[PDB]
Amino acid sequence: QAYDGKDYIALKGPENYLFQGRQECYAFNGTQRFLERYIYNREEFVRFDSDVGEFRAVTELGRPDEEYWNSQKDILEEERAVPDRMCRHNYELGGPMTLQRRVQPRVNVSPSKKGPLQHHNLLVCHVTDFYPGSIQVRWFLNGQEETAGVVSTNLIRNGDWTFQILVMLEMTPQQGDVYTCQVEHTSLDSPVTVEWKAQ
Amino acid sequence: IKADHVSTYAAFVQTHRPTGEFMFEFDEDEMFYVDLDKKETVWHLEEFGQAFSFEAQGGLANIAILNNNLNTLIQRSNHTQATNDPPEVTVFPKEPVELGQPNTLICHIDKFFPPVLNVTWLCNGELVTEGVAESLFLPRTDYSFHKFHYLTFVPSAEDFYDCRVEHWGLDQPLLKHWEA
Ligand SMILES: *[C@@H]1O[C@H](CO[C@@H]2O[C@H](CO)[C@@H](O)[C@H](O)[C@H]2NC(C)=O)[C@@H](O[C@@H]2O[C@H](CO)[C@@H](O)[C@H](O)[C@H]2NC(C)=O)[C@H](O[C@@H]2O[C@H](CO)[C@@H](O)[C@H](O)[C@H]2NC(C)=O)[C@H]1NC(C)=O
Ligand SMILES: *[C@@H]1O[C@H](CO)[C@@H](O[C@@H]2O[C@H](CO)[C@@H](O)[C@H](O)[C@H]2NC(C)=O)[C@H](O)[C@H]1NC(C)=O
Ligand code: NA
Repeated sequence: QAYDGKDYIALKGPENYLFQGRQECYAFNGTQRFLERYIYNREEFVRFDSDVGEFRAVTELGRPDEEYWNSQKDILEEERAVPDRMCRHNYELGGPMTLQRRVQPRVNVSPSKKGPLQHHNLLVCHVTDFYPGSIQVRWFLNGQEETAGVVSTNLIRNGDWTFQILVMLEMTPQQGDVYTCQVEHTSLDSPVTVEWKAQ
Repeated sequence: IKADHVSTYAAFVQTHRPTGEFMFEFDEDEMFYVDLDKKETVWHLEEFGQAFSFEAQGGLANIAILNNNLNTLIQRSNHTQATNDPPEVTVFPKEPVELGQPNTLICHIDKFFPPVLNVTWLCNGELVTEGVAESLFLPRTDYSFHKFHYLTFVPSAEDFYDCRVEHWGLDQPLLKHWEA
């Protein structure tokens, strides 16, 4: 249950300067790919990608580091080993709690109060506090699916390991019309429906 | 790159506060970071902190390497300073708003560079300092940053809020307004 990390390389020789790095592990279908990026301000200048197997200058600033580090065999061997060591190690330790985390959505339906500013009569399915981010929201009017007149926000990341989304149906209600929002998400065994009736 | 999941260590060092940050994200959410002053690993979700660990001293060692690397690139670039890229700001509640029921207001500050900001919340034009929380400076794939600010509040018909943001790319403070 301890995460492995990795030392960056120490490169060879109002007012603000910045240096940032990335050590990225891409997990896909039993495989791992490792990228290590070196970034000056917003300019990535050199990278190691395990799919290439050596350092590549991204930009001219990186020219000297590519040349030097690629003739260091011990360093190259350490970088080539990261997918099967650190990446795999960390991916394997997470278990279901990490790789299969689930948090069920809450679902609310109400008319938009914002007509004057939206210029459209919208019924809002606000779906909150869920994880992971993949979700499907469908609208029905008297039991028939409505596929025209549906608009959505982007999937919104709350920053607290949950998401929300607002899915809006443009409506022309008649008395007796019954609208249903149906939410499908992997945290749920069955879809969640919420009804709203035209007053 | 095709991926079921992306697990990323990201770190930065700069001249101005915060002068360093060292964090780990999993599918773009911050899992843990190293508090550089306490010298300790801080876990975002309590259950994760209870199940897993990370050696803070490897973070500290990497902040020292990155500081070496910064000194090198300052010299090699001839003291090139980047342009200031100002933030986009959105304010939104965490839950559907019900008057009189507790909720949380989120201020999302996006696409900015460098990671130097002042943010405050105002309620009815006055500063609010309690019931507030904030994320790290979170990395973006284009090497700019984003950040979240939070305010726990009870919505009411009469109140208005602003998220007030200062950044070097902005000519004056940006006030993003919200009301119930
Ligand atoms: C997901 O992985 C399985 C993995 O099996 C792979 O077998 C290869 C040996 O030739 C190795 O190079 C690879 O590292 C190895 N990994 C593991 C963990 O086993 C892929 O299925 C395998 O694909 C190869 C063709 O490469 C085929 O000859 C193997 O028999 C087959 N193995 C099994 C058990 O079915 C799978 O590949 C996709 O699926 C099939 C092959 O079944 C083909 O339709 C495609 O060519 C292949 N797709 C792509 C895009 O390459 C991997 N899936 C995906 C989505 O990539
Ligand atoms: C955040 O606020 C601080 C404090 O106001 C700003 O830093 C000051 O900027 C003034 C006026 O421009 C300088 O003359 C002072 O010397 C600064 N004080 C210190 C201690 O640095 C800072 O600019 C703001 N940050 C941003 C991004 O706007
Ligand atoms: Na610690």
